[PDB]
Amino acid sequence: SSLPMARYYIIKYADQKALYTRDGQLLVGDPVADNCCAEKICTLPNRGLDRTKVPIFLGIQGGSRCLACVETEEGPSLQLEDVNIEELYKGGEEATRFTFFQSSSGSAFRLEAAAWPGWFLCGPAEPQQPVQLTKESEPSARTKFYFEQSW
Repeated sequence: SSLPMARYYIIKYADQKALYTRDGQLLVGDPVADNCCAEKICTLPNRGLDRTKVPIFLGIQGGSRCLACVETEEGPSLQLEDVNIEELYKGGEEATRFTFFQSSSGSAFRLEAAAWPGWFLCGPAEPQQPVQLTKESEPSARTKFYFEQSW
């Protein structure tokens, strides 16, 4: 049976900060200062969700763990889960929780939660704070990421 070919990136935030992982969290900063390397992050399209946008899954560690929304009474947050990116690619409605709409903002990219329209991936404001979701209308530096494709 055919296999998809995931795209890979190094993903940066403002001021050359990079996405990386430690202790089960997706973090942003200088990976080496936190005893890590910049994470090779992969994506695959969610083909069945909305063919008019660019829905994707976001995975770390060769796509072994993927970013998901989790609903709380204070709104959605994000966490990495033990679900691999091929399991999402071949899945169904349960994959919507792991889906983000990828769009351009000039030379940057923004990622909107498919499960929570209007909520976007947001960089941390505190050291060692995981990536956040924020409800942003007017695009800003807080939601702008830089995808540098490697595969």
